[PDB]
This record gives sequence, structure tokens and C-alpha cells, in this order.
Amino acid sequence: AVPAPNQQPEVFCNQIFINNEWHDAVSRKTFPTVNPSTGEVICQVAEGDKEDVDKAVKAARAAFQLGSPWRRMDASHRGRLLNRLADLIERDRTYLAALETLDNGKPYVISYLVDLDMVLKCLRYYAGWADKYHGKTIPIDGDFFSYTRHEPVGVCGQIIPWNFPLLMQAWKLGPALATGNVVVMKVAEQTPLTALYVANLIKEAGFPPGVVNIVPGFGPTAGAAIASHEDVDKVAFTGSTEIGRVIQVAAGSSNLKRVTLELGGKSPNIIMSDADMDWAVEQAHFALFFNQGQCCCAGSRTFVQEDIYDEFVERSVARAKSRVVGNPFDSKTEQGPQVDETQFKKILGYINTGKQEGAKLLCGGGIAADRGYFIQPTVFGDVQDGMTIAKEEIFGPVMQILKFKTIEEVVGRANNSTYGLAAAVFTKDLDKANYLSQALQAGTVWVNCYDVFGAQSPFGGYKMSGSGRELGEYGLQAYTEVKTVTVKVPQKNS
Amino acid sequence: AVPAPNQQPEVFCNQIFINNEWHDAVSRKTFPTVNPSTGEVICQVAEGDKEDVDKAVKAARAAFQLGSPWRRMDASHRGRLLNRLADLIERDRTYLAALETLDNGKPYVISYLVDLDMVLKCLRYYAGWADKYHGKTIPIDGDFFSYTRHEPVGVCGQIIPWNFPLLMQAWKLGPALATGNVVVMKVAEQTPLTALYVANLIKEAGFPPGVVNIVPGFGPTAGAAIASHEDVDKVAFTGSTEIGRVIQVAAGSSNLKRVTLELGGKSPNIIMSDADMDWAVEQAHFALFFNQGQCCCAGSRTFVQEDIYDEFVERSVARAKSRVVGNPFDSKTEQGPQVDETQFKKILGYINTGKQEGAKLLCGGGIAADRGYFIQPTVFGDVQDGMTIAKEEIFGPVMQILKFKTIEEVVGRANNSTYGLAAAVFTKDLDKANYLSQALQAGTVWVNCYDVFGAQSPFGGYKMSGSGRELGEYGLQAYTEVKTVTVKVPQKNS
Amino acid sequence: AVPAPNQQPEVFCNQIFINNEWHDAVSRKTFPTVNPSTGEVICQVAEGDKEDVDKAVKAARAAFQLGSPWRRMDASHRGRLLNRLADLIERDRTYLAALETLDNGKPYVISYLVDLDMVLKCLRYYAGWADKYHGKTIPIDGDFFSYTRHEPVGVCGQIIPWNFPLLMQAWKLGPALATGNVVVMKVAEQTPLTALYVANLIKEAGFPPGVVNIVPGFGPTAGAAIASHEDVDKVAFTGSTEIGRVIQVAAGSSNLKRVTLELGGKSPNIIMSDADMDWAVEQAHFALFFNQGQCCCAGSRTFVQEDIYDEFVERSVARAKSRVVGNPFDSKTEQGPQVDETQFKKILGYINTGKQEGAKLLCGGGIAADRGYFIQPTVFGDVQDGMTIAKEEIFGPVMQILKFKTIEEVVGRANNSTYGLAAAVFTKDLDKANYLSQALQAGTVWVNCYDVFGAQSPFGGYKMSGSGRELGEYGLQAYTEVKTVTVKVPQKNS
Amino acid sequence: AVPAPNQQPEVFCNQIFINNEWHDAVSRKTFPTVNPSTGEVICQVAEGDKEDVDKAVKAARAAFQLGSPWRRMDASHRGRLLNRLADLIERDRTYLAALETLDNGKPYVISYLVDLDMVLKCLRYYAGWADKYHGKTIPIDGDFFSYTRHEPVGVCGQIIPWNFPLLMQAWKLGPALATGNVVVMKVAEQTPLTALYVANLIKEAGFPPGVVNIVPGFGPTAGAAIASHEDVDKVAFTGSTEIGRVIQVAAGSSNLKRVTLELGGKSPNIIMSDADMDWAVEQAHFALFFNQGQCCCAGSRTFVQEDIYDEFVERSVARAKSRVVGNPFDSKTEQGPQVDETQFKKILGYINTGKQEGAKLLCGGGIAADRGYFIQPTVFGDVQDGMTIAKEEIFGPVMQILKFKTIEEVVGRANNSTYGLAAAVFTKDLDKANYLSQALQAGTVWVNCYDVFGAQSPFGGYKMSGSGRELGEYGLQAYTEVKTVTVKVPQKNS
Ligand SMILES: NC(=O)c1ccc[n+]([C@@H]2O[C@H](COP(=O)([O-])OP(=O)(O)OC[C@H]3O[C@@H](n4cnc5c(N)ncnc54)[C@H](O)[C@@H]3O)[C@@H](O)[C@H]2O)c1
Ligand SMILES: [Mg+2]
Ligand SMILES: [Mg+2]
Ligand SMILES: [Mg+2]
Ligand SMILES: [Mg+2]
Ligand SMILES: [Mn+2]
Ligand SMILES: [Mn+2]
Ligand SMILES: [Mn+2]
Ligand SMILES: [Mn+2]
Repeated sequence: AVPAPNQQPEVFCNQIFINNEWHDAVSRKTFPTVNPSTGEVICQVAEGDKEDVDKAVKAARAAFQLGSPWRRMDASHRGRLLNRLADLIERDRTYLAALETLDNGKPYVISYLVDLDMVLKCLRYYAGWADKYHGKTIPIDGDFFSYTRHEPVGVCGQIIPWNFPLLMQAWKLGPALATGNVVVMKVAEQTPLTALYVANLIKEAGFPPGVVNIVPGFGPTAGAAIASHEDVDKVAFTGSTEIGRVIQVAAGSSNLKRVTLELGGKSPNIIMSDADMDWAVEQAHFALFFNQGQCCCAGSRTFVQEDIYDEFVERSVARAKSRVVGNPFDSKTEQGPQVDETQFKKILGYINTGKQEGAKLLCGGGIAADRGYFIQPTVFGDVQDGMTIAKEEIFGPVMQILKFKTIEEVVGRANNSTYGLAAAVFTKDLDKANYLSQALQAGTVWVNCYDVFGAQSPFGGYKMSGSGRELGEYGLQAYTEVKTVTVKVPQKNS
Repeated sequence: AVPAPNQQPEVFCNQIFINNEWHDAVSRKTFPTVNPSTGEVICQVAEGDKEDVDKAVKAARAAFQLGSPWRRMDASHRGRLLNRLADLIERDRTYLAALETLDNGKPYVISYLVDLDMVLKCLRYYAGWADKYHGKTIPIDGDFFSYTRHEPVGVCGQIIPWNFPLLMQAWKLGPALATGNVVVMKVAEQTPLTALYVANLIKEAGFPPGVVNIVPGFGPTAGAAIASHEDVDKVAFTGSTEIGRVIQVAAGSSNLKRVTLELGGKSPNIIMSDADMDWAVEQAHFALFFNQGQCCCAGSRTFVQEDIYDEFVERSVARAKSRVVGNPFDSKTEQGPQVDETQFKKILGYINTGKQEGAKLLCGGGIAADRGYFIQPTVFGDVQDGMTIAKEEIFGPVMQILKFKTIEEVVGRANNSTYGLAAAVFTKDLDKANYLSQALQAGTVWVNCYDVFGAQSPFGGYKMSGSGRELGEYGLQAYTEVKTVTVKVPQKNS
Repeated sequence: AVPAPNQQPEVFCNQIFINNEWHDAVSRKTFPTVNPSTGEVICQVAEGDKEDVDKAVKAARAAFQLGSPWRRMDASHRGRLLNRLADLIERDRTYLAALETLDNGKPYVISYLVDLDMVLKCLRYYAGWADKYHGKTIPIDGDFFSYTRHEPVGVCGQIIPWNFPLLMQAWKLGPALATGNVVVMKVAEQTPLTALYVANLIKEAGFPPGVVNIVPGFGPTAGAAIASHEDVDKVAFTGSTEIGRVIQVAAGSSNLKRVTLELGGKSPNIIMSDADMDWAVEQAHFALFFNQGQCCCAGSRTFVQEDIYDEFVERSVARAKSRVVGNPFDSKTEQGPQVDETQFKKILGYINTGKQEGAKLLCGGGIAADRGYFIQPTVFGDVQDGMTIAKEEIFGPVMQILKFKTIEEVVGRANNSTYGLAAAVFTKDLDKANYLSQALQAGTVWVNCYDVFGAQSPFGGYKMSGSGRELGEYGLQAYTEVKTVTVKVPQKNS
Repeated sequence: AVPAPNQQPEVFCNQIFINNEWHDAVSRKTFPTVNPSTGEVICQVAEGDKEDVDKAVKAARAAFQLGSPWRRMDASHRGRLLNRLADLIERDRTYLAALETLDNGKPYVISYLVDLDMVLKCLRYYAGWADKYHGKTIPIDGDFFSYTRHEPVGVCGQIIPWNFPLLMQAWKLGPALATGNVVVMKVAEQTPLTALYVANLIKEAGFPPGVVNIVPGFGPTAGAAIASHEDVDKVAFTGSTEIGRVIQVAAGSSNLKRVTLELGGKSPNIIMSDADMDWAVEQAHFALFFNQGQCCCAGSRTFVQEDIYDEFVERSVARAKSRVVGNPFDSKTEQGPQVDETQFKKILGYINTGKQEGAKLLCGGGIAADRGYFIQPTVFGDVQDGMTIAKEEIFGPVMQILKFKTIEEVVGRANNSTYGLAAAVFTKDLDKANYLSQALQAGTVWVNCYDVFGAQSPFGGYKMSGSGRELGEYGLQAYTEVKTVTVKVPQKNS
């Protein structure tokens, strides 16, 4: 039961957020943000650059000074504040769900039922962690009392993508704020609106000035400024593997700030012959087409056992063909437009490469509307490992279906990738589930399911899909600076 | 009561260690390792470079293959092997203590009682972690069974310094091997002998070929080869902040391998007026002069309250003057020579800089012997924050003594550094100890003691002194790759 | 600045709570609950017995059945429910604060600011734990995948006292509900009203029927019925050491249900000569006189160093004499009446005993008003260890001041008790604080403070003061049953 | 590879172990220990009673005094000693393996390869936990520094059974000693020899006097003295559910000492139709017949799905018939004699009762030899839930085979028991394994395996099979007393 959306939600925030105040970029320059469904401009947004980031870092640093409201605040109260933020977000759930769709292109029903639900669940999860991330008392040798203090890492720079604007923001603010840090966030230029509105709610929730600062702008400008800043203690990046490299290099070249990376992938979805056919087909479809295929953990390599290959392919094609593409605000819509023109063109480029390489085009393969960035649900069959569409992240509605024979074989092929963000196994056999779930070199391996995210279960990648983990208790590790205090005592006893 | 050392221990290992075999460099080239006490060459060592590193990485990769002896081995048995290694090291304790001194210069009494004790204690500590670093079963939403697998990160490249050859090796091998990883270790060209011998013991301990591979050689050559290798999953470096940046840069430019850094520092030792004078004076002396002042956490900025300044300085100068400098094999010797000519010259350069800037030279200040790299225990009084000797890591027997008035003042001054490896507070007052230990931005804050390391308590830096932590349970984080496995279940129940 | 209290709150709940419904005792019997300030009956309450408890256990058991709403409910949602319960309690804070005073006698200012604040904090704290008490994935030998499920203990019987009605209820419900258990609670016959109203809010909060059942009644009847019940999986009791013995015996004689006990004590408050006099005096007074001295961890043994003894005693008597005793609803009141006539008489008996034994009565020692159960703040000086008032829990406004000389002496004397719930050390010296906090055999040692409770810090007794802990992460251990699942896999790897 | 056993090992220890010395009972009385294979007396053993226990408790209490060798010892050193004890046991493996069989009756091959291997693994495992059971630093509200100290519980009474003499000793000594506690152990009168010899090794290993005291004797005498002792802080019992209740009552009646219990069971071994027949048959045989059927977690209720019932029974009967019964020192021997005459007769009694109730006797059913306590491997078919042999712990070579149809059916039938120690599920289906492993109310659920014990995985019972857990990290909870130290600080900061 979803409330009726406002298909033209008003924009109240489009500037730079620093010290709980709205500012225009120092240069006074702005950039337009487009509605991917119409190709039309929504509004103008403050284009932050290095000088703006510098202002934000100074505000954050200030808020992190020993004896400041944020440093002196009870850990339990940070939990109250995070829960309050979640309440304000839920209060404006219908509005944000619409604004998310307006700016991003994803179906409103999904923004409402999936996106914001996961935002609330994440913040509320982390509100619980606020006063429970214990340090330790250590049984060190000699007459000493040793213990550790789990302190905040300090000023954290958080750079996020455009595929899940609100959720990606939540995945960052939740753990950072729960551990007492201060942030300077760089939202994606393609989808800055929703995160900016949340900042208004952060001020309403009562978070002290400078605790959270949002700088909307471009990557090589605002982004690089954060990653290279001499006073940024930590940087958390989510985006392309390519920019992940740029981020780590910048950290090493600057002040050696701690780094975590949530990059891309080419996750294999393995379908064994003893799989529940209906279930595997519907799930494999979701595994790839979810969020216009714009998901890092997209099951873009569907390996199907040869015995059930034909039937699986047949049903998959049928399901893809029936997938309703259209205006994201229409409840009938299963797939909206791609985020922007650049992405739209890149996907079309890959589709063309798929055909050129000899991949069997089974359906779709072209534009789905003469307005907006709509692409037809595309399916390629008989894909080979060496093919470009089987190695590179397409980030669109393009499905690769490969055929395999043995379990040993599929393990090697699934693992022969520089990525390793996710993986999936569909089987009814206990031994096969365990054999594969252990053999697969991926951050997350789903069995008889896909895209199952839990604020309590960590998510991150193996190899070049990233480093470090988000969500769960693990998501706190990167936002903590450990201090050992070893005190001399008159006489130590057990 | 140390056993009689063999002042001229024979060298049995001087090559490259790969697959439990000794190999000459592909180029057949060798480099000499010198005895800092005599300036004479001890022997020739195989000079490993990129091609040799590639041989080691291939060996380690092979040893990490699913189904291999190392991957199939019980975690508990890894602990057995680590305890075995420890036994072999304890059997050859006097030999290794002597060889350590021969190649490093540090007093034999210290190599035996301190260095090798801490090696044994670190290895035995981690042997216990081998089968206790549990993953988790998570209470995720929906009908799913979610749990994490704490897998080894993979091929770990480990680059270490020369100040504590054996100890630094242990600090790395302990956690890496305890978690089931394989390594390619690059020992310091100045002190490669002992670590190579330990490799012999690893083979005798029963570790499978390729699990631990050691490549002796230079930094820009062997070291950079490791940090830039496309098949090294993680890299752990300990050394200068300068090279730390090169390491992180190389990681980002290559395969995005995980990185932890244990860099240098300019640690402040704070002496409050209510401190036990005698203890503070002796501890302060040890805090700086320990290991010829060649310790990362050396208390190179001794802040003393104005009320007890004069007396503390007087007593400090007296203690430095009586510090016996001589042949490291002489039981009377408290301080041996600096590791090499480069360090020798660099320290002398800093001493000259101290004088040039107006720092009051109180004692020492020059060469202590016409043979070997001996430098006199030097003390500078009335040091100011802006002076070079008050800002840069001298890494030699040079003590800086500064005067302060208030506790708020010393906090700001102590924290006014791009370093933050350690710190110390000497006071009898409960409130002062707590206030200071909290306020100080250091990775380890010692209260009424200094240089108290515990295999159970984490060690690492804040700011540019590094990232990550070694020792304790934390030492295991960087050597684990988390895998979330979420399985679909008929119906989840609490 | 507390809201004006309704000095005669209306009672809405006075029956037995089962399956979210109100029932009269099967016997139809009722018992009166008295207002200790007036001695007048407030109202009648349903007198539950064995048969009523049998109904409650059946309801609880039913709600705990696999597949039931409560068992299927997401752990995160349990958190939501607990946070909701907390909001309702806060909504009705002014009413509940008043009712707590009317039924218990403690000052309204304290019920509002202290009691209810701690209720909220406890509940919100535990709401956070709901989805974070992870099980483990274990690195067992051989080809097996071993892990542990942290399941609910099941049906938990919870018996609580009357000194902190609301608080004692929260400390029991928070951890139990957060872990997914169902409870059958037996509230103290002296103060049953507030807990009954909270049951109403539990229904309003949305907790499934039978998850929380509350049976008001007497101990030998209702309490024993729960303790000896063949279908209660676990019992958590808080009360006198006497009854704790009865509870553990009952559990052993019945179904071997798991038991944890929070009994009484005779906690020592040690005042060293270098302690801040003003602070020590005010704190020691609070340590004993808090909640009319009706606190399990009251510092009933104030040890003061001989050099500052006379001064401390003099100030203490002055503080006790100025303590305003009166109508708990009058904002001027610091001390209300004892809970009931039984306690009133028991305290009077202890006061007479103290005089009889030769303890120097310094002030008070008699009845404070001719109506209600008010007793004058009493102070006994020169108390000796063998004295009864120095060994037994008085649970009334009767302070015992003992004199000591050395620190070794006081340690032995403080530990010479069968109790060991809490202890306190007042000193400015770092070494004294560490020496004593380690030496003292007490569940909680406060340094330079008293009665500092934190929903995140455990609380429990050493020796006969109890077993198991409450609050903190520790409070969840007793509400969890661990299940090890060891699965056979094709080939185990790290 | 099994070394040749000494069929008549000499006995060196047969007295009471207190303060590292051997004592005769105060009464000078002794009791005989019989060789179950011959019925002949091996030797006389000191008969400890209350007065002896009192001596042992006084010795243990002394060794636990603050400032004592054991209390001051480094946690890591405790680990050294535990590993030392393990080495000494391995040195005397062959001897202890023989003496274990001589006194217990189990096959020597099993005593060597299984029993002593598990002892060694348990000890070495816990040696590792010595310095890793961290306390916590807690984020409490207000200006305070709160942390917890994980202290030893104190004097621990440990009463164990006779089925696994050495192993049961290890399971108790490992966790207790690793946590710094002192023990008073009451070994089974039936098998006291081996435990007394290990006491010798304890002294040789270097454990301080009074740390481990061993009192051989009877239950109602020595055992009850321990459980009822006013100075025993905690009791850990492993035996019959019946005595478990006596133990808990004793603790409640005395000083409210902490209690954990490892009682018996009537564990279900569920074989679904899709199970690997050969494997299920061989494992089910092992599940019951292991250690002459004298195992607490014995799969005494073998449920088999109707479709594979006949085949399963046929094969099981054939396997039971071929099971070689004989002299435990003969390599061919799979099954030795029962521990003693009492068990021998009790088991025969149950066999009679089984026939009486209409259970289909398929094989065995009587005495296997006219000397010693040998019983034929017995199998009963068509067992019904209501039968005595399907409800009571037989603790002998008597197999119960029940037939079932559905999975929902088998869950309720398996759970319909007051016991809940273990359970097993044999199936190839992933969903069935997870459904059953979650549904079964057992402390341990083995999937496609049985009797898989891991020092790292917890073991304990649900319901009346016990409370608390042994092995793994959990095994340390019962041996730790949590102390919370809450210190006032000038100003708390994150
Ligand atoms: N924090 C410490 O423990 C520590 C250790 C060593 C040196 N220092 C500082 O560094 C100075 C001396 O240099 P050093 O040799 O001791 O340290 P370093 O940073 O030069 O080298 C440490 C390790 O890194 C290797 N290495 C060198 N260049 C490398 C490169 N480009 N890429 C990869 N690896 C490389 C070296 O061979 C060695 O194994 C001292 O004067 C002192 O200021 C601090
Ligand atoms: Mg847009
Ligand atoms: Mg050298
Ligand atoms: Mg009352
Ligand atoms: Mg016997
Ligand atoms: Mn981009
Ligand atoms: Mn260098
Ligand atoms: Mn009572
Ligand atoms: Mn018995």
C-alpha cells in the first residue's frame, strides 16, 4: 500500500551545506541536474570546488575539537540523534521517495518500498551501535593496566555515486555518526537533491553545526579536493574501480588518510541443474535488471548448467520481454530510464560491442523511447568469458547468459575476474551450496537468493571491487582510531 | 645472567628464500651487509629484484590455492606450527641474539633479553589466535540465514626496517600466518641475516613450501616490486613516513591491494611536576636512548613542567653522560653503534642543525669512537617547538628537552605534530593521567612508564605515523577478508 | 524544572496481565496496596497464584512457538518495538513518575528525573542490541562448517523487588525482549501499580499477545509458582539473599531452569585521606541515603582514614541532620517514607541493635513523623566490623562510619563480607585507585563517585550478592541459549 | 600409528592431591577400582570425604590470594604452563592411553587416537585463550571512564563422570586454568587413576601448589561436600540429570555458588530418505555404539523415513552383528566392556524392558562374555515414542530405530523430550538441513555427521541436558567474574 506520489516535487535545497547553513559556491557557479525521464533540467545546484571543500573541512575540524558539543556528547545521545533523523526521514518518506525518482529515474514504488525502507533500517541499525562499540581491557605482561579507547577517526570525507543517492548516503552517515566522527560529503553531480534535503533534516534532528557538511559538485573538482586535503583523516569512496585508484593515490600523495573503497563488479550468478527453475529465473532476472541494471553487485554473468540451459534461457527471454519500461511514477513501471545521457550512451555502446563480438542477441538491444534515457531490457545468450560484455561492467539492463558443465569448471570461470564484489548460487544440494559458497572469491555470496542486503550483514569486495566493508559491525572498523593506554600499576593481579 | 655470546657467529643463510629453498638472485648479483661496530663487511647477500619477487609471488600464490596443504590445514594446526617455530627460535636463542647484534649493532644483552623474548612472546601469542578469530552468524531481516567467513586476505607483501630485524619479522609473520595467509617478505638491506636464518627454521618447523618467502634486497627494487605487484592482495609496511607514501601510491596505481602502515614519529614524553623524579628521569632517558635512539616511538620531545625543569635537566644530563657506549658484545655496554654510515651522518647532521638553531647543547654532540658508527649520548635543553630537532625524527641518541607551564598548553604543543605514534604522561594524579591520556592524539599513551609493548596490546599511529594497528586482536583485522554468505531458508525463526 | 505532579493519580490497571488482556485472579481474590506516605490503601490488586501463573506460562509458551509472530519477527523490529515502548513511557512520564511515588514513597523529583530517565535509557539501550548479538562461524578441524545460533532462552520468569519498581522491570524486559524471549513477570506486592500500567503500554506498543505477561501477587505463592514451574526455561530474580537461595533450590528441584540472581549487599565506601573532603562527604551521604537507603548497592560501610575521620564524621552528621524528610510530592523533600510497615519496623530494629552493640549514635535514630513510615536520617559512628549493623543489610537511612589506618587493612576489612555487590574508593592518587579497584571483591567499584549506573556497564554481585550480570552486553548472555551447528562439507579451506 | 600398549601399566598415583603433594584420606580409608574387562581389582585408592575436601578448598583458596604466584602470574604464562602440561601428557600418551583402557574398558586404539588426541587438542586450544579474553572499555553517559575487568571466578569445584576420564578432566581444567581460577576436582570413583596421574604432570609442568587439587572418592560424600562448601565459588558438574538437580539444590542451599551442568540426553539421529545410505548407516552406528554406548550425546533415537526404513534397518543390524566385542587391548576390538557391574546390570535391565514393551529385538540382547562386563551390540526395531527405551538414557550398546513419515512429524517427535543435548540430520537437501538444524531444540545439531567435537565449538544442553556451555570461547564465560570499574573524569570526550 503505497501513498500517491507528487510527480513534480518542489526543491527546497540546492546549495552547499556547511555548519548547518546553506551557502552558494565561493565562485557562485552552479550546475544543472536533469530528470532522466524527460531529459529536462530540474533545477540549478551549487557547484562546489576546492575552496568550498576547504571551508567544509574547517567547519568539520572545528566541530571535532576536544570539548566541543559533539565530542562531549554521550554516545547514547548520538544514538538518539540518529534515530531522530530516521524519524524525520520517515515523516518525509513520500516526498523523498518522489524526489529520488525525479532526480534518479528509478520507479517510485521501489524508491518508497525499497530505497527509503533500507535508509531507515540502516540509520536505525547504526543508532544502536552508538554506545556499544567497546574498546578492550588487556591482560598485558608485567605490572601494567592496559586498555584501548575506540576513538573517532576524525574528519571523514565521503564520496558517493548516483545509483542509490539516499541509501549510499545512509551507508556512510550511519557508521560515521554512530562512532562520533564529523563528515564532509561529496554527493554525485547527477543526483544531488535528495542528500541535500536530508542535510536539512540533519539540522532539524539537532546535530551540532559542522558535524555533517555536504558539498555538491563534480568529481575531479570537489571530490579530488577532499581526497587530497591535508586535514581529512579518512576517506570512504563508492564508485568506479577506476576512480577508486585515483582516490587511493591521492591519499598516499597527501596526508596518508585512511582509505576504504566500495567499487564495481561483474558478479556471477551460478544456476545448478537441481535449482528451482521458476525461482532461479525470476531471481536471475532481478539479479541483473534491478535498478535499471545500475547496481554494483549486479549478477551480470549468469552461468547456467547445460542440462537446463535452453529452458532457463527461454524463460529468461520471456521475462525480459514482459518487463514494463516507462514513466517511473506510473505504478505499472518495473524499469525507469538510465541516470543520464553519458550512461545511456555507454550502455548502447556495450550492446553494440556484444553484437560485434558474436554474442547471441535474444531480445531488446535498442532504445525504448524517443524521450528520456530508456533502454530495452536486453539479453545476450551463448556469451563467452573472453567477450567484453562478459568482463566489463555495463551498469545497464543487459544480461549475459553463459553455459557451463561441471562445478569445478564454473568455480574457475566465476573466479577468473579482477572483480569480486558479489556472487550467487542456486541449488537444492547442501554440499554444492557449501562447496561453492566457500570457493567463490566474492564479498557476498547469496544462495537461492540475490540482492539481499541487511544493515547487519557486511558488504564490500574482494580484489578490485574494493577494500574494507560496509554495514554490520564491520562498518565501524574504518571509522575508529584505536588508542592503547598502558598504565604502570603497583602490582598486577588476575 | 645471559649465556656467553659467540662474538663471531657463522652465517648459514644469505640467499633468497622461495618454496623452502635457497636461491641466488636471477641476476646472480649480491650486496654486502656491514657490521656497524667495525665498519667491516660480514658477508655477501643475494640481491633480489623484481624478477625474484615475481618468483616469490608465484610460489606464494600457488601455496594459497584452494585444496592446497596450507588452505586445507586445520586452523589449530597453524597454531601448532607457529608454536613449533617459536621453539626452534628459542633453541637457537643465543645464536640469533648474537647474529642480531653483529648485523644490527644493538647490545647483545638486549638482543637476548629484550629482542628475542619479544619475538617468542609475539609468535606464541598469535599461535593462540589461529583458531579463534570467529566470523559471525547475523540476525538479518527476512527468511535468510546470514553469516560471515573470515578468510585469509591472500598473498601478503611485508616490508620491514632494520632497527628490530627479528622483532619486526615476528610482528608480521605472527598474525599473517595465524590467519592462514601466505607472505613475500622484504627484509631491510642493512639487516637481512637473522630474518633469513628464521626462514630456515620455518622450513624445519614444517610450514608448507611457498607459505613464507623472503626476498632480501633494496627498497626501490625488491620493495617497490612487491608494492606494485598485480598479484599481491595486501601489503604491510613499516618504515619512514616518506616511503609510506610511496607504498600507498604504488598500491593505488596497481591492483588496489589492502594497505597498513607503521611509520615514524616524534613522540612527546610529558613530565608533570608531581611525577616521581627519579623514575621520570630514568624512564625519560630510556624513552629516548633505547636501541641507540632508533625506535619509532622514541620519546624525542621531553616536555617538563617549569617547576621541576632544572632538576630534571641536571639529572638527565648526568644519566646521559654516564651511559656506557661501546662494543655491543661487552656486557657493560648500554649503547652500541648506529646501524650504518647513512644513519650515522644523518644524526650528526641533526646535531649540527640543533646547534645552528640555538638549542642548548648540554652533553655529547659528536663521534664516540674512531671506528664503527658510535655517537655520544647527546642532550639539548631549552628546545622550542619550531626547531628542526623538535619536529623531525632524528632516529639517534639525541634528546630534546622542552619546558612548559600548564596542562592545557602541553596538550596543544604535544598534539601540534603531523606525527602521532605514541606519547607518555608521568604524574601521580588520577585526574591528570586520565585528562592527558584522553587528549593526546597518539596511538599509544603510556602512563608512568615508556616503551611497554605487549603482544596483546595494539600498536600503531595516528595521523602520519601510519594507519592500522599491529599486535593484539586488532593485528588480525588487516589479514582477514570478510565474506558474507546469505542463504535463503524456508522460514526464519529467532 | 519538573512538571507539576498529580498528587493523586488515577489507577487504570490493577489486574493480571496475560495475552495482552486483563484478568481477575482465578480465585477472584485481591490484596490492598498501601501509600507509605499516608499508610492509607490506594486500591486493590488482583492476587495471582499458582493457577494464574500456569495460565501465563501457557500463554508465553504459545507465543514462543516456532512460526509464531514473535519468533518470525525480524530482530530489528524487536528493536523498533522496544524504542516504541520507550516513547510511550516518556509520553506518560509525568503520570508514571507520580504513580511510582504514590505506591513507593520515593520523592517525585527523583521518580521523574532519576527513575524514569533510567527506565527510558535502559529500554532504548537494549532496543539497539536486538539485531547485534551475533553468533559465530567457527574454524573447527576437519571438513566441517561449524557455527553457533544465539537463540532465545525461551520462557523467562522474572521476579522483582519494590525499591525501583519501574527500573527493575526495565532491567528485566530490555535484555529479554531484545533477545526474543517471552516473559512471565512477578512484581513486588508492595509496588505493583506502575508495572501493570507499563503492561498496558506494552500492548499499545504492538508487542504480540503472550510475549509479556505480568502476574501481581505474593512471593511464596506467585513467585514460587514461577520458580518451580516445569515449563519456565529461565528465572531472573532480584531481591533478598534469603529468597535467592529459595529460588535456586526451586529451579534445581524442578526443571533445571537457568538462574541468575541480583541479591543484596553491605557495600564499603572507602575514603582515603587525600580525598576531596567536600565531594567525599556529599557523595558518601548520597551513597547511603539514596532512595531512603533502599538500594542494593548502598554504601552501608563508610571506611574513613583516621587522619580525616573526625572532620568527615562532623560534616556527615551535619549533612544528615539537614536532610529534609517529608511528603515525597513536596519539591523540598529529599527523603520520603520507607516502602511499608514491615521495613519500617525492621529498620527500627536495626537502629536499636546498633545502640545495643555500642555503636555511637550521632544523630536521628527514631521515627520522623506520626503518620506514614518516615524514619530520621541516622548516623552511627565508631562502628566495628563484628557489629550486626556492620554486617547486615539494613535497607534504611542508617549510616555506618568505620575508622581505618592503612590501605592493606581496609582492603581486608572491606572484603570481609559474604556480600560483594559494589564498593567505592575516594582518592586523588592514581596508584591507590588502581590498587583498590583491583583488590576489592565487588561487582562494581566506583572511583570518586557512587551509584553511577550506565545501561551499557554491567551490574551484579560477587559472592552472595548474586550471580550473573545485568545491563551492558553482559545482560544478554543469560537470555541466550547457544546452539552449535556442525555441518559436513566436501572440503574445508581457510 | 598406534604404538604397542603395556597391557598392565603400573599405577604411580592413588592418593589425594593437595598443594602438589599426595595425601591419604584423613580417615585413611580407601576404595577399590576395578578393571571392567576382568572384574578384577586394579588397586586401592584414597577415599576422600568432607574433611579432605575442606583441606583442598583451603589449599585452593590460599593459592588464589591476591599477590600469590598464581594471581600475579602473566596470563600468557598460564598459557605457557597449559602448553607445557599438554607436552607432558603427549610424552606419556602411550602410558595414559593404556591406563585409561585398564580403568575404563574402552579400546586402547580409541584411548590413544581419539581420547588422548582430544585431551591434547583441548588443552592446547585453551592455552591460547589465556591472554585473549578481553574485558571492555564502555561508552557510559556523563563524565566517567567505565571499563570491565574479567577476573577469575575463584575456587572452582569440578565434578566429572567416568566415560571419558581424561577428556572430561581436560574440558574442566582447560577453561578454568586459562582464566586463572583454582580448582578442587572430584573424579569418578569408577575411573580415578588417569586423572590422578595427570595431577603428577600438573606439578611437573610448574603449576603453583593449590592451583589444582584432586579429591578421589564417592559422590554423596566428596561430591556433595564440594557442592555444599561455603567457600567454593563455582561448581561445574557433568553427569546424570538426577545428580544435576542435587548439585543445583546444594548450591542454592549453601553459598549461592555459580553453577553450570552437563547432563545426559536421548539424542535423535534423523535419517531422511535422500540421505547417503552407506554413510548414514555407518554414522548412525557410530552415533550410538561409540564408547560402548556410554556417551551423553549418543544418538539413542534413530529416526528413519519409512521409504528407506527396511534397508536402513537391515544394514544396521548387519553392522551391529559384525561389531567385534572383546579385550580392549586387542586391536581387533571395536567394543570393550561396560565401566562396571552397576551399569552392566542396568543396561541388561533396559534390554529386558525393551522386549517387555514390544520393541522388536533384531540382534544381540544379552551378555557377550562370561567374564568382564561385556554386552552384545543390541538393536531394537519398530520403537515407539512412549516406550521406556525410547525415553530413558540407557548408556549402553542398545540401538532404538523408529520410523517416521513427514519432516514436520519428526521435528515434533524429536523435540518431544525433556532432554536436548544433541541431535543429527542426514540429508542431501539444503532446505531440509537448514529447516531441521533450526527446528531441533538441541545444544548441538550435526548435519551429515555425528560426534564431531571441536575444542573451538561449544557443547551443552537444552532443557534438562544441562545449562551453560563447554568448549569454545563460551566455555570461559562460567569461569569469569565481571567487575565494572566506573571512574569520574574531568571531562569525557569521544
Ligand atoms: N617507524 C620506524 O620504525 C622507522 C623504521 C625505519 C626508518 N625510520 C626512519 O627512516 C629513516 C631511514 O630509512 P630506513 O631505511 O630505516 O626506512 P625506509 O622507509 O627507507 O625503508 C623501510 C623498508 O622499506 C624498504 N624500501 C625502501 N624504499 C622503498 C621503496 N621505494 N618502495 C618500497 N619499499 C622500500 C626498505 O628496504 C626497508 O625494507 C630513518 O632515519 C628514520 O627517520 C623509521
Ligand atoms: Mg539528476
Ligand atoms: Mg648491517
Ligand atoms: Mg505500597
Ligand atoms: Mg575401574
Ligand atoms: Mn564519474
Ligand atoms: Mn630508506
Ligand atoms: Mn520478602
Ligand atoms: Mn552415580
